[PDB]
Amino acid sequence: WRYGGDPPWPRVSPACAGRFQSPVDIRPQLAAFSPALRPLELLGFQLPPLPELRLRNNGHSVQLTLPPGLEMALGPGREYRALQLHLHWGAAGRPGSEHTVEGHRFPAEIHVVHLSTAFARVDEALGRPGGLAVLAAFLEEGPEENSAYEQLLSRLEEIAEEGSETQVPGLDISALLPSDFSRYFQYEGSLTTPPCAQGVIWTVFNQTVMLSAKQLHTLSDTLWGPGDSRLQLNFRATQPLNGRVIEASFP
Ligand SMILES: COc1ccc(-n2cc(-c3ccc(S(N)(=O)=O)s3)nn2)cc1
Ligand SMILES: [Zn+2]
Repeated sequence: WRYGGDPPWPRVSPACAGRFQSPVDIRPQLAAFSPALRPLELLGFQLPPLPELRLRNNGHSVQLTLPPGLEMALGPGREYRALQLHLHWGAAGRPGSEHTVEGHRFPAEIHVVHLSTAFARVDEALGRPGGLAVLAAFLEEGPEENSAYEQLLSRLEEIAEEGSETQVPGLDISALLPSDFSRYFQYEGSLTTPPCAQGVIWTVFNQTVMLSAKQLHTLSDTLWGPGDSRLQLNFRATQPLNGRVIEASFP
């Protein structure tokens, strides 16, 4: 499978033609305030430098594999372990976030993918309700170099070629996410690439993460994908809510 062309995604996986897919256009005026949504909790995200982590150009994204012991909770009794994180981005002067807000697309987006503690493996969780949970934050331009992102972005030259990888020291993974874990949107949807399995709990932070212009350019200008083609604009088209109500942790 690829972005922007064949094969048709439902031929690869019929789940890609489901009614309840991601990503979506978040319309905050249509979101339901749900006071039961408490601040997200993370434990073990501040890693020692060793062991190192794998950072991979898989031709569709740059993906950081996370080690065991990164615990995440959506609330009391809703417990997850982090598997990996990756990015979606645009091109020079074009945004490439997956989620949009009132039709606005942001420069880029981070996804931190988690597996329910009720499942031993990802493949057992696919398609099961709440089996997988993704934390999502938009990346925008700020005035400063973001030092957490710099740890990954300074290594993209090493993995420019499709299918390459490198090892990076552990870092504070939570520093790749916004500081505000209280204010977010949450809805049920799908993986945004094949196999597009439904049952995925999406949490999208209100607060954005700030990267420098140079950083955003490094992200969109360094990696190469399938063919002799640049790895850019690696986001799925917006999927309709189709009657799903997005929840908000704030009125
Ligand atoms: C069969 O074993 C499998 C092992 C891993 C996966 N797997 C797919 C994915 C993802 C695909 C797309 C996303 S996303 N963009 O966060 O929604 S995460 N994460 N793990 C799927 C199957
Ligand atoms: Zn993603």
